[PDB]
Amino acid sequence: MELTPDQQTLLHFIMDSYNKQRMPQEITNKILKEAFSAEENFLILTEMATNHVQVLVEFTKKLPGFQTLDHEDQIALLKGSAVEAMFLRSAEIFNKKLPSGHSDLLEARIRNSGISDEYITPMFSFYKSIGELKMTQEEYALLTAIVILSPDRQYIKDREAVEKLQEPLLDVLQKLCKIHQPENPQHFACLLGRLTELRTFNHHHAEMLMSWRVNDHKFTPLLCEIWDVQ
Amino acid sequence: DHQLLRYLLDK
Ligand SMILES: N#Cc1ccccc1NC(=O)[C@H](C1CCCCC1)n1c(-c2ccc(Cl)cc2)nc2cc(F)c(F)cc21
Repeated sequence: MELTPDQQTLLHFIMDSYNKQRMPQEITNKILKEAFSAEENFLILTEMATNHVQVLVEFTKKLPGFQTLDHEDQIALLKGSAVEAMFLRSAEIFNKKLPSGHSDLLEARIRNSGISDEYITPMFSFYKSIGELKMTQEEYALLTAIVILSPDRQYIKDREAVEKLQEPLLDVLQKLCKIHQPENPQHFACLLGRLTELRTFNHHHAEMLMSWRVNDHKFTPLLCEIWDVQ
Repeated sequence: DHQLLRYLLDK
């Protein structure tokens, strides 16, 4: 049915942590203002991604029960979700309503950022698939939390411990889906289906970055840890 | 080895 006092408490807590992220407007304003070379964009991307991972560790640490997890499992969850979380966030930013013509220019600018064509079409397919769901800020925050607390992640020693942490969050998202879109009973299923399409970007991220039309692919030491790059 | 992730996780 409708959220319990405990669920409402958990939702507002997840929301506050989620909003500690760099504002969508701060990112789209920079892209839309002027066109940049592939070298300038690759640099914008690495700084964007470094800030994202830093803010992600802080959001993750605040997830109920995360700090009670085995420390090696804590790293495995972060390493396993960081790329997925960035693309989900990029999809969110992409689908924010902007003035007439703005989202067409944003799309065109990203399309010519330096990344190869073969990664452009799968990436915009996902962004636009996410857009059709017409997700709320609360749905994005919970889906990110659910992505991080994935028990079926590689190197996870205690899967049941992660299951126990993800289950209450899945219950809240399911309820929000019945509240926000009661005319679409498939909404919760669509969102979870979208998480499988997120997993595909996780396999091609290293290639996606190294295929960028730049002479040198320089990354920060933190990005070399979460991403499989040198 | 992920000592930056480990550092960020434990303060
Ligand atoms: N990284 C990162 C990141 C972290 C938090 C929030 C947004 C992020 N995305 C970004 O900075 C990139 C920029 C980087 C400069 C050149 C143009 C794209 N980006 C990506 C994009 C992420 C990855 C990879 Cl391989 C290709 C593309 N899809 C975006 C969609 C949007 F709508 C949007 F505004 C920005 C977007």
